[PDB]
Amino acid sequence: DLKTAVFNAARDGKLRLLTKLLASKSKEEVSSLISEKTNGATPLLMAARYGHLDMVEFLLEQCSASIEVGGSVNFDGETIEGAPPLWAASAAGHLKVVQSLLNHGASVNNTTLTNSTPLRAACFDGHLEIVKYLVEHKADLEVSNRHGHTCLMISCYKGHKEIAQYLLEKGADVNRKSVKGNTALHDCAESGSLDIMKMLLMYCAKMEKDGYGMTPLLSASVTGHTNIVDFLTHHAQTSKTERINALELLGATFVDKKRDLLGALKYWKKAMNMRYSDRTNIISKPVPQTLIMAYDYAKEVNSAEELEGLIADPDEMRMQALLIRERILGPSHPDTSYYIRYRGAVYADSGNFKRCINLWKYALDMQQSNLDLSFAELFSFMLQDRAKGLLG
Repeated sequence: DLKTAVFNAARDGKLRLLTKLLASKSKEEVSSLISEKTNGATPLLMAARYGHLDMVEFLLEQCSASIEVGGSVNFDGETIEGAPPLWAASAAGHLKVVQSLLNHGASVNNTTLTNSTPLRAACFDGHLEIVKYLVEHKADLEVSNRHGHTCLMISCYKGHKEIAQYLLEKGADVNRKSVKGNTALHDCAESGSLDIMKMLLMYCAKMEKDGYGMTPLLSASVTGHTNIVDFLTHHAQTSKTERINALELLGATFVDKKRDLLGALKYWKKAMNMRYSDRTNIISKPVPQTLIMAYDYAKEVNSAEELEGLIADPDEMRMQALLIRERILGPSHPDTSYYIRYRGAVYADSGNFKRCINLWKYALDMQQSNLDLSFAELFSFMLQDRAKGLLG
């Protein structure tokens, strides 16, 4: 059929072939043929997505009526819905197509269905020259996606220094918060982007708690980026108690996520030294409400002497890490029950099924008590059909 014929010709950029298929067709008829969806996409969306500049120019000369029509595009095996041509061209990095669509009057802030702008798509994949062209053509820096994530946030998350720098030079609001309270400083802390964090602080970005109660410092401790933790624990905006807790939580991350007991001890000793540095104002460990069977009824070490006999006792270290995480992150942070379950799984693998079951029981009780990453979802995600070699 002629519908799919012109579609496939647009998708492949075959200009002479396409003009042959429209020869001696009424203006009103070709405009109906170009405005036709095929596999959820228009001929213009395909020509723009694949960077066929002469095809994009030809189609728009015929009829500009689909220039804002969003449809289905594929990026690296993922399908994105309601994407207009400008967005797809920006996401794919086709600068000349970007310039051409804007010339024909494409709307610079027309988003996908998740409210991702063309500027967001360019920031995501790091297309600096497109980011600049969009901003020079009135793209709104502060239109965020449906989670409230901004262009500055995703640039920081992806470690795109030059783009982050340019957005800042053009006046991006450094203190925007996503729906869950994420700021661009958290994105730097979660990605370990220290140079970008320093750039944000040149604009006096404020360190704030996100929806999980996490500062950028704590986010770095949770994810294990020691470069961010080292920087921020020498930053005057973090108090002594915040520094001690961040170092102790980072140690727990070394135990459970990095499986690095020597590295954990280094940070626990650093924090313990700080707890006792002022002999007149000792920061002692807080005492929890009750001892916990799943933690083997352990309690946190409270002096430098109790730390010295710890490396030969890996089981004590694993219980310390659990005590520390529950103290600092709290029961309603998803990492707390996650790492309890992970520790239980390790005991199951070593044949300690009673320890395993008590840890899993505690994690489930914790999860159910704070309700307002299941075993089945973890299992299916793990063995999900990563069909390696099927293509080649």
